[PDB]
Amino acid sequence: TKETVYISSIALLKMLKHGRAGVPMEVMGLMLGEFVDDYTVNVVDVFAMPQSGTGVSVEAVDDVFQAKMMDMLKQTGRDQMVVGWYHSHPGFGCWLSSVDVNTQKSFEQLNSRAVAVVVDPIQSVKGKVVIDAFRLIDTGALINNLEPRQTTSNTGLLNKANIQALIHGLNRHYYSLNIDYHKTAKETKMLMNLHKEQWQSGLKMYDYEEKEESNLAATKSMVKIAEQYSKRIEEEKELTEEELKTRYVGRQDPKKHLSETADETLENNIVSVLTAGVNSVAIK
Amino acid sequence: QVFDERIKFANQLHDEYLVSMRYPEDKKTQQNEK
Amino acid sequence: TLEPSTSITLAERQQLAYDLSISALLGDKIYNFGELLHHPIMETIVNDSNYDWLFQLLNALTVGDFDKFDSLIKVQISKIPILAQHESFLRQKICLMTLIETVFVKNIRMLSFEDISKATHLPKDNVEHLVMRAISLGLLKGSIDQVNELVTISWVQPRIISGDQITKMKDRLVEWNDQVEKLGKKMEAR
Amino acid sequence: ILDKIFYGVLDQGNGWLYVYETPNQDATYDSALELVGQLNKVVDQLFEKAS
Amino acid sequence: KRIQSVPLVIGQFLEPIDQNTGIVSSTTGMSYVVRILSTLDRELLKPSMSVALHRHSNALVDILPPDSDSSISVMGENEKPDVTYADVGGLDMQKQEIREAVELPLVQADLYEQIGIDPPRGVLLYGPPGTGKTMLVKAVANSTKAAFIRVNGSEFVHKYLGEGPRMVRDVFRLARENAPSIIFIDEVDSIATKRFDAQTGSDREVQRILIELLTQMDGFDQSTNVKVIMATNRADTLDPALLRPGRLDRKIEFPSL
Amino acid sequence: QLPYLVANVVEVVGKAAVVKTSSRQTVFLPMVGLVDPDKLKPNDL
Amino acid sequence: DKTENDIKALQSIGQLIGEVMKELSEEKYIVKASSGPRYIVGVRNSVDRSKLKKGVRVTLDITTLTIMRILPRETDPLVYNMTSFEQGEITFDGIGGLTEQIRELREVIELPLKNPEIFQRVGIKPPKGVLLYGPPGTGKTLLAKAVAATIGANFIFSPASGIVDKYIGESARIIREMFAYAKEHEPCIIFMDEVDAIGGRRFSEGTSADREIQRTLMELLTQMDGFDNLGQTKIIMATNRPDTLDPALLRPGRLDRKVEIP
Amino acid sequence: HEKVTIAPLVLLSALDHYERTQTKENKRCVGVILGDANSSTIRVTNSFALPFEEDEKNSDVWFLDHNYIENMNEMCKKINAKEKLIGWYHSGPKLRASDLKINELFKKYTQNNPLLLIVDVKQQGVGLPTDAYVAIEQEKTFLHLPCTIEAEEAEEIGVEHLLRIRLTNQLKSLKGLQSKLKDVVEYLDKVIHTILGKLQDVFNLNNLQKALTVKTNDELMVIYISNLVRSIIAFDDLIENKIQNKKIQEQRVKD
Amino acid sequence: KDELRLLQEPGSYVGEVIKIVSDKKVLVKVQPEGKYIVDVAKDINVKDLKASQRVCLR
Repeated sequence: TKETVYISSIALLKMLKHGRAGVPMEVMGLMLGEFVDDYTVNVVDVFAMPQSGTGVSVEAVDDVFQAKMMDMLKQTGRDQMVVGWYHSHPGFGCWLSSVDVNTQKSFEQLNSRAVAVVVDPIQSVKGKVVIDAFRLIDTGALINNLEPRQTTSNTGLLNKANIQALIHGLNRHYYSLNIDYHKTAKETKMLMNLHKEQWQSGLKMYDYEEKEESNLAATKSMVKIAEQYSKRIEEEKELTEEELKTRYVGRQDPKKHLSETADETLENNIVSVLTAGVNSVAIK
Repeated sequence: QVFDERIKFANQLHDEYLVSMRYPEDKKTQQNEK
Repeated sequence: TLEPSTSITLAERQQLAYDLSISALLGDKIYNFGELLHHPIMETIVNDSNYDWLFQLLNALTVGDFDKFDSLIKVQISKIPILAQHESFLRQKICLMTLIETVFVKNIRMLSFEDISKATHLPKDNVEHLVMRAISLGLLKGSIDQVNELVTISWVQPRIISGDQITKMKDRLVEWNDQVEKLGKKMEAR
Repeated sequence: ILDKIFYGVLDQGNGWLYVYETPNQDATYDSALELVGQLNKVVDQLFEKAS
Repeated sequence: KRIQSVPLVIGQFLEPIDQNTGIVSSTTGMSYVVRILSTLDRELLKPSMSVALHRHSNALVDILPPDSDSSISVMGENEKPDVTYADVGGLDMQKQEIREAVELPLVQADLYEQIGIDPPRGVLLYGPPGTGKTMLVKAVANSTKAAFIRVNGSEFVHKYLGEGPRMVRDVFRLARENAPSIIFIDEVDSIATKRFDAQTGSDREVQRILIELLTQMDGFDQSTNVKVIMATNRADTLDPALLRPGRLDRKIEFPSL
Repeated sequence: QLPYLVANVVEVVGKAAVVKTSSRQTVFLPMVGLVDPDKLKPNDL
Repeated sequence: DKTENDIKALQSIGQLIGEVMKELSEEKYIVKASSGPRYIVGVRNSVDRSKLKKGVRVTLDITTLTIMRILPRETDPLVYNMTSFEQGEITFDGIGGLTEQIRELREVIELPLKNPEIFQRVGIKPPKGVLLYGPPGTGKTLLAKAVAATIGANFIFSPASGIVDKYIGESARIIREMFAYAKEHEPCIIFMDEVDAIGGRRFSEGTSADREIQRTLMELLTQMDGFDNLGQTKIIMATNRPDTLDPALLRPGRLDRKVEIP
Repeated sequence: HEKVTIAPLVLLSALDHYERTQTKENKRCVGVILGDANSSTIRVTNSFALPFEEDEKNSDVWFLDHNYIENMNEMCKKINAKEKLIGWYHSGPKLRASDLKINELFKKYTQNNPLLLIVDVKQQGVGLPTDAYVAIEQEKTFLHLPCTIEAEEAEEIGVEHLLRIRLTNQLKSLKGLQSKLKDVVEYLDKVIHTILGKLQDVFNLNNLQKALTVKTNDELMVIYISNLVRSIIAFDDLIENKIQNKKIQEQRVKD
Repeated sequence: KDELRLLQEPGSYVGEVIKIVSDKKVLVKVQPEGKYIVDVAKDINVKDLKASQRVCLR
């Protein structure tokens, strides 16, 4: 059947960062891991590859550079068989790689588990993190092993699938894209201690103390003028409709200044009560 | 001391009011509307 | 303290200690005469033949009498007024370090000119000019009050001294932990 | 002083003088001027449209 | 953050469709349907204005002001002139006439409503330049705290056709939204001169500059959103709309004695 | 890259070069070691 | 070692270049790209808000649309259509015989550019324009390069024949960028030639086939009397007779000095 | 001093290398950091682990291979030309003769001062599993530098997809005071003065505070002014619901 | 939910219907580009499209 790729938190950040240099510029790298077909698939560690005159292509793979890396990657035990390659391209509706077309056919002969990954956004990520891979089916999808038994497959309904330009056939021969991410026990505690939403730690005692009470130099300074700002914001919209009917043609006008000055006041009170609430023990 | 009391005095009418909006709304939404 | 470097005989150690003695006489910088006592300097030299100058000035800070030290020395080092002037700064300095915690357990900061008068062997009217010269030379930072006769300083060079000092230092940190059991436990229940 | 030229007040009893700053207050109650205007009008419309 | 962030582009709004939906025109020549801001609905959405969009996702950002800055027909504008008001004596004849036609309609204009007449929309100057004309009008804008825009008779003059009337309309479009604005016109006889002969090619704009200049005055009703001050150096008779109190009120003639 | 693109250098600040290609696109990049200030001229490849 | 550093230089990533059309805010600027239409970009690093404003040429990011570096404002080439040279060329030996007028010329030009306190104690405003007129080719070239040589300011030669044309455009962009070049480099002095071709008073100061003539005469007046003049740069014009110049430029505040070349 | 900014990808990949080698507590892992040390803020844009062997019972037993460094450095030249060796990291809490002698070994391939990093594989206490340390001599003296966690734009966004106020600061501030109480106790038993000299210096930093009592009430005065605005927030909700109530009573009538 | 659908907008221009074809594909004139034939939607009738008809094209 097909293969479900499972990129961990370590491989996703490394494969992405290698292709973040330039919109037009294209690079490539090598993926390594140890797994078995029949669903499961892992990636241990990756590293970028040098760019040749052809850019991203089948001849851009250096057997001399690749052999030297596998010897240097043996010291830590991360040396494994070649599970595929990852590339970098600006991306399109179909065939995101502007060069590679049949290059995967030469890759399938070396390893049947090898894939070609292309990063569409190139620092355009809005938080979705959508990456594209490729696998050559060649002759298939008729009276053979049934791929779409795993997850999110048999797509192509009407003209809208994914980017909506691929529809059914996707890139070539309906490679049935499947991507999932996982986090181990070490990746769970490390990422939450480094980046979760925003990292304020290491300042933990001064976290909100220095950012607010010690930042009062100019932050909320002249609170009497800061309260005057909330006056002009409320007086503007409250003046609109005092008759509770249609006059100036508005709806949320009374709710506009409601939510804006509510969070500001909530921050004004918490910072002020914690000024003397830290209790630095000044005494005399 | 009076300032802290007047903070809760404004919130006194808040808890006795918001509940009264949904109070009629049950029988309003249960009846069939044209 | 360097074992391999600066290898000298026993006679040259006392000669170098003589230069270390006259070095701190004319200035109060880098702690005081008692700083060289903790280092293997005074303990490695003989206590007579005018090699005790660094030892006698340490106890003279608490006693506060120039005539006791002037009787044990010669006319060479007693004719320079700089030695007598800069010794008074170190005598009040001990009282200046009492502003945080020494006697009072309430951390009340107050300085009377009569207490430092007998300690520094200086009259009351010259106290205003004694602290004034300390700010000009960058010795201490702070403000003084002539009307109420009160002096408040930020810091000078807090010493390496121990015992009753480190005992009181722990008590101030208990008040930081007392708020965890008082103010801290109340916020946890909220 | 009544013409708002020189800011200060004297002492007739002891012949002394006092220090008087120009600003007498801040902007606080002004924010209540907008609230009292809405509660004397909109609130009247709250009862009329409901009844 | 996804609506604006770093990337921003320039576009022109055309027509809306639904809430948070509208048709615009970008600077690349290709029109796209963007997402109108949740704040802009109807009363806050202008029918046609230059706005800001998104580079890729193509979403509405902000309404850009009608900037008249370009490479052709540049009209100078002075910001906060340093000339002191009433720095030259002997202007008592003119200064008394300026306050009523400038200071009153820009400040005390509520008094004109008690009279029942509209405030004067402009004033004419007659005399040799340099005396109470050039440096004086820049000092008057200081007391009124209004934007001082320089539109002269020899400006916006070029062999290209169609930019002359286009630039004048964009200035009044900006001066209508901003009340504190003053437009001074030096050597108005250059614009006031009409066509007594056929210039054949490359000059069509002698009459065209009078169309938009008189549209902002005689076209609409009598209201002052801007101060239009014209100055005449030497002219025999030029009166397309100029003379008579149709819009302009006071005519200031510099005494030669 | 063996298929080199034709470009005309507008200006060879001191170590930075300003070149305008045939695509009507001007880029700002610092000078490299494979080029010389006298080797960058108009009517040249 | 030099080969490896040249290979590492190929891995660098260049960016685009543009000019700020309008200043929207402190962190946001409206620019115009050289590779496309007008865009609005942000700031990246080492951004000095004092030296960067509307019109300042910027380095545009093709990826994130940010301003990488800061560059001086250049649109039309200033070293080709305009002659720029370091200090002067002709010394004071060729201008000899005019010393009576030369000493008066240095007091109104050399003195205010070096020590402005000379006229400050007197109370007189420094003259902006100075007209050097005489026979064609006689005293026009000698007096032009002698002023920049004695003072030390750069020599800017902007002939009037490079403004007025029968071609559409070429009016304001030359004077605005010439004002921008003298704004960036303070020790500079602007010189002109053949003013008689771009002048004339017509009748009412209107335009009949004057399209490039009148736009030039009015723009020269708005630069000195505008909100921003050239305090470190003096405007010099060269022609035959002052009668060929617009009387609007002859009024005080624009041309305060007329020197005749016998 | 200087500053150190470490990306989360460097620390995430450094912990897994400890598991890939199956290193127990008797041994520690050592690796090299790559970045730009030329500026005042040291940044690590790359790292790789090294097969470091050590005996815990003997501080004179260590194994560091320099041949893998020369080959790895040449391989990175074809990847990123802006990446150079700024120092070396290591694991384990303890600093012994193994880590001190190898500090000069990486100095041969590092132009600037190699940045020392103690990596905690178990993540014991507070935050910052890895602390920034710089080597300086007056005996080897290792001074701590501020360690901040900052990544690129797409790096911080990419991690959020993987994981997709008042009481918080108080609980974190009380833990710092408790760490100070044990700091003076553990240091007191070690002596029986250098650190205490800096502590007693910052302790002193109501004669002058007699007028400083009012400033506490001045901020509390604005809090009630803010509560007046905070009350207006719900005063409109008091009006907003009657906007519905007038339409609510018009429903049953139509039914 | 309405945001996520409207975050990614491919964009649509304005065009005018010219003529209809028996192949169930209508000709639409494009101002910046030119006449181009598209495929009608499921809710849009191809026979109801007449000349000078303003329609939206993705």
